[PDB]
Amino acid sequence: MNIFEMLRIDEGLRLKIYKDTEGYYTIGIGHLLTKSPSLNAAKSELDKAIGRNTNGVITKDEAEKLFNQDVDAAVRGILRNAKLKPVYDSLDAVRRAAAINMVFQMGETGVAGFTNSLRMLQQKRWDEAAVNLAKSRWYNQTPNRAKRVITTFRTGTWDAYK
Ligand SMILES: [Cl-]
Ligand SMILES: [Cl-]
Ligand SMILES: [Kr]
Ligand SMILES: [Kr]
Ligand SMILES: [Kr]
Repeated sequence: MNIFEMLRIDEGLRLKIYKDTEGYYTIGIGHLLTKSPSLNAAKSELDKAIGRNTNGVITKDEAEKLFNQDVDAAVRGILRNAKLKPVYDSLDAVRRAAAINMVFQMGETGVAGFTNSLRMLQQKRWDEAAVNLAKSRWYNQTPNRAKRVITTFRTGTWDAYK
C-alpha cells in the first residue's frame, strides 16, 4: 500500500464529470473542478486543466496525470504550511499518508483547522487523537472514509485498507 493506492480506493476513478459527495463537479480520481453549480463552468475548467477540448470526458491516462499533480500539490501544501509541517515531519511514513489523504480531501486550510487533533498527533497520543478527529463534520458526512483514515492514524498500519 501507498498514498496513491490509498486515495485511489477512497476516491474511485470516473472518466466523465460527476458530482462529488458535496454536489461539486469533479472528474477522475477526486479532482475537484469547480464549486460552481454550472456544468459549463466545470467543462471550462476541465479543458483548461487538460489542455484540449474534452467535451467532459477524459482518458485513464489524463485522470492519472491530474492525480499525480494533485498528490504532489497536497504534499507541497503541507510542507509549506506552518501549522502542518511540524506535525507531518513528526510522523512515521504510514501516518503521513493519512495526513496527505485528509489534505487532498479537505484542503490545507481545512486540515489546519483541526488544532486540537494536530497537537495530539504531534504528541503521539493516538487513541486520544482518533477520538477528537471523529468529533467533526468530516466524520459525520463521510463516516466510512473518515473511519479508514482515523484507524490509519490510530494504528500506524494499513489494516483499514486491507
Ligand atoms: Cl489543474
Ligand atoms: Cl465515506
Ligand atoms: Kr499534518
Ligand atoms: Kr493531519
Ligand atoms: Kr489532523
